[PDB]
Amino acid sequence: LEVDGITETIGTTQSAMYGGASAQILQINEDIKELLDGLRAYFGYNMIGL
Amino acid sequence: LEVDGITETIGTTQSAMYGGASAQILQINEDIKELLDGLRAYFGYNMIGL
Amino acid sequence: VKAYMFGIVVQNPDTGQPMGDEFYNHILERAVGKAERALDISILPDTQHE
Amino acid sequence: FINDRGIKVLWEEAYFCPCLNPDTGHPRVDCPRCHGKGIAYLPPKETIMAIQSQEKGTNQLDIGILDTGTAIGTTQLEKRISYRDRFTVPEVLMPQQ
Amino acid sequence: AIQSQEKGTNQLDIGILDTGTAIGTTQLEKRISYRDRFTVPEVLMPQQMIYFVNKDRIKKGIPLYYDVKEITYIATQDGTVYEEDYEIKNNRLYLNEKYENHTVTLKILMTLRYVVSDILKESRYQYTKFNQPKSKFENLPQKLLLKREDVIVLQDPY
Amino acid sequence: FINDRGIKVLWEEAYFCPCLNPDTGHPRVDCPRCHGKGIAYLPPKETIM
Ligand SMILES: [Zn+2]
Ligand SMILES: [Zn+2]
Ligand SMILES: [Zn+2]
Ligand SMILES: [Zn+2]
Repeated sequence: LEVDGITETIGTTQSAMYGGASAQILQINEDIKELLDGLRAYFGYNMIGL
Repeated sequence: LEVDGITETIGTTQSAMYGGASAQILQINEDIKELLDGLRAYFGYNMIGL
Repeated sequence: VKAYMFGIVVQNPDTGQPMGDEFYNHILERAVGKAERALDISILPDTQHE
Repeated sequence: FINDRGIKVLWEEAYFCPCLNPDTGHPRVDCPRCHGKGIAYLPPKETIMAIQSQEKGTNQLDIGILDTGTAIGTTQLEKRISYRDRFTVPEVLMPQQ
Repeated sequence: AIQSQEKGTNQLDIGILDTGTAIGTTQLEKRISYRDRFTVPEVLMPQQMIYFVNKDRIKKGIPLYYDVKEITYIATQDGTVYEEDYEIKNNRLYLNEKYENHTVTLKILMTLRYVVSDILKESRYQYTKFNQPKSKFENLPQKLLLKREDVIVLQDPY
Repeated sequence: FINDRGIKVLWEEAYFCPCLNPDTGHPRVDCPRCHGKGIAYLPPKETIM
């Protein structure tokens, strides 16, 4: 936006593909993956005898 | 921003894909991977006799 | 922790207040839990009855 | 955009003072409602205005020095500023001798 | 910060004069005022002088037009003048009475000097809020128009 | 950059000639040190401009 030669301009983290919080969600998903691997080592694999 | 003959332009490390601390987190993940390989060599593989 | 970020401060841009050490202690206690699950170990001393 | 970029100003609205001499048409120099200017001003109104090119415009004359400086102002929306309306900028102090 | 440092030579029936002009940008948070004076001790400008030397000027010393910092050349009809035969004190030139009917010519250096003639941007402003407890008003750099000190010439401040 | 782009010139430095008339203030038109100009010149210096 420009008025009378004062100019203000923004590029935001939004884009036609990626949402404003894309990067944070990707990092949170990585952390979730590590946590789930650890906890799925603490609790065992399910098994049953037929 | 341009105001009365003063102009500033900034590009940040933030982007629609990557968060501002992406680089540091990636390097820290590399260090964690090296450390975990070393420590999983110090402690052994788990084993049990069925 | 802060030693590894020498020359940075984490600071609320609306108030200038630095982040409280309570969050650091909370994060450390969870990071110890994570380390105790990435490796099949007990780090901090505790009495076990089996 | 204007509220971000503008400085806070006090706006007061001009009108001709009713002290003008009914014959000569000039202001009464002792008038308390206007201090010898022909123009009286309504009570001030708080507004934000963006201001540019704030020139001092020094002049040196046989009568003495004078300032004729000029600036360009962009108003807020939905305002009808009128001729010889007056602005003051309480944040900004100018040196004089 | 200084730009467009023009000499502005004028040649007149009264003699030569300098009316040169420059543009200056101040530091933050300063309120420069009309006819404030600047000197630039790093920057030396060349100037020229000539005087007829007479018994009064021998006894009293020639009051120099410029604030001479140093002499680069000095000569007379008889040739170069050696440093044992001249002295400068208090911006007066003293000569050996040998030269009581001579004319002396000089090349000199003097410090650059300016006076504030007009202020092209006397106010620029910003409310700054980012990382502050509350909004702080700050005064941005002024733009000055600077005119050179030829007509009336004053000593350096030290 | 300047040495590549400039042309070679001879520079000679001005000073007022001491032939100026002590009363009228004007140059002597017959002066050999300056050919009627009020300005004498020092020996030339080679420079690029
Ligand atoms: Zn089970
Ligand atoms: Zn084992
Ligand atoms: Zn009145
Ligand atoms: Zn001559």
